[PDB]
Amino acid sequence: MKLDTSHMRYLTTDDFRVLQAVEQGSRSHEVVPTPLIHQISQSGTNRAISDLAKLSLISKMRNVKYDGYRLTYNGIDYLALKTMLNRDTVYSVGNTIGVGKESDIYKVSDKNGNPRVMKIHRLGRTYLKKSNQGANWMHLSRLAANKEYQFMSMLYSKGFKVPEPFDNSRHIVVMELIEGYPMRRLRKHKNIPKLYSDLMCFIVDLANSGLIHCDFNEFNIMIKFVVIDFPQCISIQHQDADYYFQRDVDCIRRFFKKKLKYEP
Amino acid sequence: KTHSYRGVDLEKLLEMSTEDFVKLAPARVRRRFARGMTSKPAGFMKKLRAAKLAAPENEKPAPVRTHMRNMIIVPEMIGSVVGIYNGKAFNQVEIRPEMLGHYLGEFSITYTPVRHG
Amino acid sequence: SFQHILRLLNTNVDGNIKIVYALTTIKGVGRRYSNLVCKKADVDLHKRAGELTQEELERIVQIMQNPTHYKIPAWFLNRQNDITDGKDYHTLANNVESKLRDDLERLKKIRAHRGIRHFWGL
Amino acid sequence: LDQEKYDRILKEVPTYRYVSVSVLVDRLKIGGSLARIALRHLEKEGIIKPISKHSKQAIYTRAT
RNA sequence: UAUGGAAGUUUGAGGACAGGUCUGUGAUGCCCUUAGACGUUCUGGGCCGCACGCGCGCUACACUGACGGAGCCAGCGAGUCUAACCUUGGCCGAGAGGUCUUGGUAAUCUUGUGAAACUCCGUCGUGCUGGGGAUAGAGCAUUGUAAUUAUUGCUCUUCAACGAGGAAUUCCUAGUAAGCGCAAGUCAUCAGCUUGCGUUGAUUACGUCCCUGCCCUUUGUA
Repeated sequence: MKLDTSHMRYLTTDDFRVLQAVEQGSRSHEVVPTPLIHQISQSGTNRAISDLAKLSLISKMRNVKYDGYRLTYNGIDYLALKTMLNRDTVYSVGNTIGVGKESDIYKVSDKNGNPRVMKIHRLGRTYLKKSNQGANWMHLSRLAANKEYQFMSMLYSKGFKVPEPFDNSRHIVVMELIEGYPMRRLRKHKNIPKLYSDLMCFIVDLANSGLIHCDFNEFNIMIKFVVIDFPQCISIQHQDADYYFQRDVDCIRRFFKKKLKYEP
Repeated sequence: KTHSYRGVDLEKLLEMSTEDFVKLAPARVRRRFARGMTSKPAGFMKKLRAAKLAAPENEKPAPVRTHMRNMIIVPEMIGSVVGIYNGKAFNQVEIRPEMLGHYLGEFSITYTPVRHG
Repeated sequence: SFQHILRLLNTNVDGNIKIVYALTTIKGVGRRYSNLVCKKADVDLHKRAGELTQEELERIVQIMQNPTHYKIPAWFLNRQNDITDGKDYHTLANNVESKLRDDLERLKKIRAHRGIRHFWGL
Repeated sequence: LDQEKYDRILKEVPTYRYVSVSVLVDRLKIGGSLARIALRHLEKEGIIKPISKHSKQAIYTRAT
């Protein structure tokens, strides 16, 4: 809803840098008038703003005098996709989405023509009427991407078989397609015994750091295991940890009885 | 075994058409096609006789490009060839004797499949 | 006296339950049909499947194979007025499966719509 | 009965103060299939008093 | 002034504009595109198409229940003239439906709209079971010129997952939530649509700012 695939292409040369020009000043000056773009000709900046103001990558305040801007939730999106394309990745979007609740799964084409998964991080997807601009959608969703991003990279570095994060910039995390099928929709499989023997032992893997998954119930991971929605995990320092142990296990002690008929 | 229509064989396959051929047929034919009083000559009866007349000596009859799909196959067009226009050009279909009891629309397929692969 | 699940017309027709609802397990016959034939067998409906000795079986199967003469008025059979001959059949367990199966083939040979749907659709 | 449980149950269970449609299934006997018929007969034949008359919940007595 | 009061929450609950009007004119100016490129019209097809993600719903997983009898209980409505709506009644057919006559331009006739849930009495007994009828076939019907890509109705058969639903979220304080059907509008046929209508009929606070979102004060400075 809030995101848009339409206008990415039609910006011009200075735009990406002009749309960048507000961003460097943003960290210090979070209200940016017109000339504050110049230093960082007399055609250049407003024809960018004519895009950016009319294409909604920069908000506009109307006054007789020169007007102060503050960069728009839409504007970082392509700025991200600018450095995204520039690391290397994301030649094009894919036709399979991929639309989730808080995050956007996007089949996306890396260099070499690699169909892969992009994840845009911003909460509460619909743009919302109730938000103060500049921070809540950008900056809250900005940091929190790396919060997760360096967990999986740290958690994949553990060696457990899981997705590996490919790229992250400006609340966009890209990683492997990870084909497989979730057990939430599970249709058929013959061999549980080592499947679940992996599963219940996959737990002590999840617990090898003194952690417990808490999402290990259904709707998480696929027959490669392929596991997702990591963030909810609990520490050994986390006080109630022992209650969540039988919660996780028994809920997947629960599932199999119905569908695939197994018991520990 | 030849085409027993509903216990109907060859000579009375060829002429019972439109009078009592519609009588022994299912529910969408009997009282339903007590109606069907349309322009059945159209350019249909004349090309129906001239075109099956345009099969001399073990030959396909002349295909009729036409603008109908709704007509039920008549016993007179047994062993005909008819182009059936399905939104693109007059896509030629031979008529077979076993085809009675069906619609002209059911053979020429209007939409193409989705074709993944 | 008490007999349970039996194997005839290739189907394991269940025992120890109500008389109508044992026959319905056979393909091509159902709740109304096993209702009406159990009326036409002149056997009470509150009787169970533990009963019904071989002669009581032979009357039921004897009726179902020629249903138009044991007073079924030919609006109650499942596959009436066949497109081959015009007679009124009531297709049964494995007659029903290949009978309904071959209809796809007779709509493929004529090149009808539904046969081509199931042709390129698979 | 299934072999003997007409003669068996008809001596076995007038045990408690109360028999019903679904209490007879508790004792791992025949289900509500024919034990309900057995409630009609033993209701009829002296033993348990009908202090109900009817279906689903049939409040009854012991052998009186 | 809890009392009495039909009613003691406002009894209660609702009913000048850069708005539209040059496309209204039967008032009143300026700028744009032109002829093998301005249209009329016939027939067929599509608007249903499907790995999919997102959202509104309907029905289900039953034994406070499924089915078979029996009781029979409302309100809002609305209907045929220069023509065939609502239909009673009387037959025919399982049924859908068909036929023969009637009344009502309507508090009158349809119609007391004899609706459904509901109730009683029975079978069924915890089994993807008889819950469920997904999907598909046969036959028979009606509308409309035409239903094939299944209109809708009826009869039989075929019986899918679903064994109570993760993180997330929607709505609601009393004849209300929820359950139940009915009428009217769209309309040749067609609700699973909407707006009203009545029937059965709860729980749980009667407050707070934990969040949410909105209003309103004080504060700092170009």
